Amino acid sequence: KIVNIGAVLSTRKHEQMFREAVNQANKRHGSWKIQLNATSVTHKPNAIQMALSVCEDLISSQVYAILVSHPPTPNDHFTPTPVSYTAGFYRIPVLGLTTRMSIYSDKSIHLSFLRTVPPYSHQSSVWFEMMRVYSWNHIILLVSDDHEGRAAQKRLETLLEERESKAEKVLQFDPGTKNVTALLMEAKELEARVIILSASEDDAATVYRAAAMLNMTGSGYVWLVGEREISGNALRYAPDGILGLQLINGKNESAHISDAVGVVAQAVHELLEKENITDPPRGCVGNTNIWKTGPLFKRVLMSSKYADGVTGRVEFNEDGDRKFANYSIMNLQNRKLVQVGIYNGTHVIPNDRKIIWPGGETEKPRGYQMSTRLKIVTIHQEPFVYVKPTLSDGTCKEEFTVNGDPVKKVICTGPNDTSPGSPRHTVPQCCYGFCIDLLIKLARTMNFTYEVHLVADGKFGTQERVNNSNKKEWNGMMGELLSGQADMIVAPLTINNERAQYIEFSKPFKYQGLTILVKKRITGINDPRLRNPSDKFIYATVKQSSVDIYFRRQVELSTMYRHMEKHNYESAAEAIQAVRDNKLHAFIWDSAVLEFEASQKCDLVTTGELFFRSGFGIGMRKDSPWKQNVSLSILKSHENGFMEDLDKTWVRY
Amino acid sequence: TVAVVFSSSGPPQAQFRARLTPQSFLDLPLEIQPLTVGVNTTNPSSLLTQICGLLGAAHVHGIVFEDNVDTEAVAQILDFISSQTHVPILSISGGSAVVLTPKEPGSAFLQLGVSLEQQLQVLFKVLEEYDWSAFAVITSLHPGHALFLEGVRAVADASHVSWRLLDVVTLELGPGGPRARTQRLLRQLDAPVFVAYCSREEAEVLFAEAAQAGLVGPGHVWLVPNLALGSTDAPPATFPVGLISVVTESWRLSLRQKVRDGVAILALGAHSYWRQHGTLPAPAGDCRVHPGPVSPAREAFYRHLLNVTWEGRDFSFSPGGYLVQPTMVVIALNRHRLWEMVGRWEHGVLYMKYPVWPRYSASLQPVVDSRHLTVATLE
Ligand SMILES: *[C@@H]1O[C@H](CO)[C@@H](O[C@@H]2O[C@H](CO)[C@@H](O)[C@H](O)[C@H]2NC(C)=O)[C@H](O)[C@H]1NC(C)=O
Ligand SMILES: *[C@@H]1O[C@H](CO)[C@@H](O[C@@H]2O[C@H](CO)[C@@H](O)[C@H](O)[C@H]2NC(C)=O)[C@H](O)[C@H]1NC(C)=O
Ligand SMILES: *[C@@H]1O[C@H](CO)[C@@H](O[C@@H]2O[C@H](CO)[C@@H](O)[C@H](O)[C@H]2NC(C)=O)[C@H](O)[C@H]1NC(C)=O
Repeated sequence: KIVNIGAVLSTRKHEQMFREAVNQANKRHGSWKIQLNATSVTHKPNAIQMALSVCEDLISSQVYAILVSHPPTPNDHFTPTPVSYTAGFYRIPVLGLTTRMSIYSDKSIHLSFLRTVPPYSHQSSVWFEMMRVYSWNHIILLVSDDHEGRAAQKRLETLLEERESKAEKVLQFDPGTKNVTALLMEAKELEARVIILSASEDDAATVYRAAAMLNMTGSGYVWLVGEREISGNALRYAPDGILGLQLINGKNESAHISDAVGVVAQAVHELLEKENITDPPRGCVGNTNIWKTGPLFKRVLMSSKYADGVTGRVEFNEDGDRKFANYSIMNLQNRKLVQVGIYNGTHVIPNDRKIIWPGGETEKPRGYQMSTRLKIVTIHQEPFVYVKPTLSDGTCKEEFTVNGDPVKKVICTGPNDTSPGSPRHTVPQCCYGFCIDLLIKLARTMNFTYEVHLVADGKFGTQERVNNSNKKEWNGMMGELLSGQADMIVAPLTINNERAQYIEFSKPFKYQGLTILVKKRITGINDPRLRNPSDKFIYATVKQSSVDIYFRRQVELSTMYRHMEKHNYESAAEAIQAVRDNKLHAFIWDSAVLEFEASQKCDLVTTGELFFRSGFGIGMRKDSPWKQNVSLSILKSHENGFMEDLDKTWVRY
Repeated sequence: TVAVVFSSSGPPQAQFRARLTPQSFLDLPLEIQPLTVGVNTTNPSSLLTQICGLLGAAHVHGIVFEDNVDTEAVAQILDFISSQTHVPILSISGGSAVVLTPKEPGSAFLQLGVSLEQQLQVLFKVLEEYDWSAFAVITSLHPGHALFLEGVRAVADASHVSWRLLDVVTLELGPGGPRARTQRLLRQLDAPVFVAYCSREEAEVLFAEAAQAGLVGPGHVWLVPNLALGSTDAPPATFPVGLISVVTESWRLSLRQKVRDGVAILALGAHSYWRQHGTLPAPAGDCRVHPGPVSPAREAFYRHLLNVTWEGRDFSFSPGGYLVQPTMVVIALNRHRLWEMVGRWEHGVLYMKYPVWPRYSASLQPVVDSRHLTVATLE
């Protein structure tokens, strides 16, 4: 009826604290049934030697549980790991009090472990709550690449996709590195006014100083971080205001030992009542077995109710944390932290204080930082967008259209390089045509300044399976749009199922189908010459196109596309030349381009009627404000007839 | 120089010492002289002392491990050793040869096995050749269940075929407790194909319960990963014939073959190395002192060690301490209560010993049953 517990600490007086606590436990609970002993040893620097000494001390006593805290030494990870591992091999439970690393939360590596303080991870949940209270919707995520960072982020997108609004671009940078200017330069283009951070204490000053250098710390943008970056900031690199948080009894190491001793003393009676009390004793040579009922002991210990709140009621979560806790919100003004609000279990309660933001404006700033500049991408296209070299001066020739008007032109950067063989060179050129006129009409309709730059690789865009990987990756202009380079596309884009999942194309402005070119008895849907292939009448088309997917969604036309994939061009002009050259027999895509080309370049004809129906339309990233108004206005323009008028100027000649 | 250790097999250990007594195999392109160590029992203090004292006694460069009766929770100690003394190790077999996903940051463990995702893709590849598609997923309350369920859910949504999934069930599989809640629930199921992931004792208890409540007849099929099945050389009782699992290659080989393979791996690494730098990497070893920030020379050595070849196989290690592009074999329980090969897997294509799945009656005589009509034709 003598139960022994152990503990590893560093404060020589804290052993007296444990002795007083167990004396109080004996004086409070128990009645001539069981008495409880105690003993503890001080930490030693040599980690392996500490493990050997601890296991020998366990050999010298019949211990049941181990309790450890944070020694003042900065080598934080060194202290908990050896005793934890040497305990795992026996399944003897261990409870930590002042270690908040995240790697110990994975039950796979540490078999039995319980933390009495919530880890750094749930800062994400309280951050979500703080976002809820202050009506902030779009958040940029700036996290490091460490294991704690990925765990914290993962919890964050789980609790955010609970609302399914999704987060903006998440940026990952390597730990222990400087000159992080590139990441912030990339972030600066995007539109956001709330930024969130979580990283090492030393890296905090580094990432902080660049913000001051790049003046991102001005008004509008607002900061908020966890306690990890609170301390090192004021140390050597002055802050500019940050919302934060801390725990009530952080680093006290006095209440926690009392609470843990109380809970274990409460648990031992229930364990003795279980009618299967198998004594461990200290077999360190030959006793290669697990203390037979450790799993049940851990299961009932995790279920232990709060013994006595005293400083605070303590329970245990399913993963092994303490649910239903509280936090104190602090602000950074004039280099003196002040409490401003108190966290409840779920909600947050402000308490008669004044909040200050870095700009100096007393009122709560409005987020979402609405923008006015827009990026646009376009591709080479025969009847819609002409691209021509600029003149020697820097602009290009300002000619005059026949019908008493000038053809409008815009300056377009472009890559100036064709095919993957040619390296990137770049040169500013000028672009003009149908779609450019449609765009400049929008410039008259509302207020925004376009900066047109052409596509990278000249492919319209498809979905491709990454070679030996888990997830498929987009390619081409659609991929560039989805990445975040631009926010609109004005090009002859076909609408199809594969695109409608992500980008919402609205209100088609010109209907078109599919035709086939021959040089001058073929049926587009099904003909004996084309359904059954031979050495003659070779069918081919431009690779990485919508027609590729459309033919990939067939059965015997699937075999047609299979033998068609053996041949592929990289541009329409090559096919147009080959049709005259008679090297290529057949060519298949959108009706309007081929019709205009046949009208202009004679001696070529299209065979068969349209066997398909679709529409061209602009495309935007999902949940973008511009969509409703652009769709509303395009219909009014179409009803007026300017779109009809432009046609005779550019389709019928 | 390199050292080797043997563990937990008495009468075999005599043959182990006899095979250690040779000067060398005289094949490896190196002049390293091995050394052997033998530990009576597997215990923390014993292993700690016998490893670091031996390491610091005679200035060695690398060490390789050898397995035991396959009791769990042993790889963590070696991982801590690698973290502390910054010396590369290598496991070859046994329970220690199980993937330990979130390894220590600065360590280099290099335990060969199969990650759970790779260990799982093969069951889906073999479940499509016959196209049963039932998916009654049974998981116990085990530490590794969270990753398993997430992986299977992720794979189900990005696969080739529809893969209709019936349901998912988790149950308490403790050594003692009231069975009724799980027993009534388990019989409330209907699916021709089961996949289950659990431990050895959990396997025993679940399989006995299922046999009790009539789910072990000729109509159903069980799939389990490599975490189960324990010894791989001792067939336990209560196992219904027809269990399917996937294990890595060289399982039927000898311990001498495995240790020779490890020696060859390290020797070929060194052989590729000396050409780059001119000499063997400096041996860093100190049990007591424990110095060492990030060292570029040993890091470059570890980098150069990751890709090897020859001996009719491959060992390409990922950043995770596990090999990729693996070669494993499908295993099953024969009609005479004995393990036998079923199917190979080489470079993303799958094979099979039989064109149809036999299934067995109570006696040795199988039931041809209805359907599965045999149809012939010619070109
Ligand atoms: C309670 O634990 C203490 C440990 O501090 C026991 O005291 C002995 O302490 C010496 C070193 O100071 C150890 O070498 C002995 O092994 C300890 N004794 C035992 C039995 O382990 C004390 O004896 C314990 N008392 C009870 C009733 O358990
Ligand atoms: C769509 O366009 C209409 C054009 O009238 C916008 O309505 C104006 O919106 C601005 C601010 O958004 C207000 O200052 C004006 O008073 C509104 N005009 C009228 C007549 O009420 C509308 O806001 C636009 N919406 C989107 C999502 O772009
Ligand atoms: C394994 O991969 C590494 C890649 O680093 C190869 O090692 C290097 O290969 C480069 C190729 O130019 C050589 O120049 C270096 O001298 C090698 N060492 C370094 C710096 O890594 C290694 O060769 C590959 N495996 C094989 C087949 O040797």
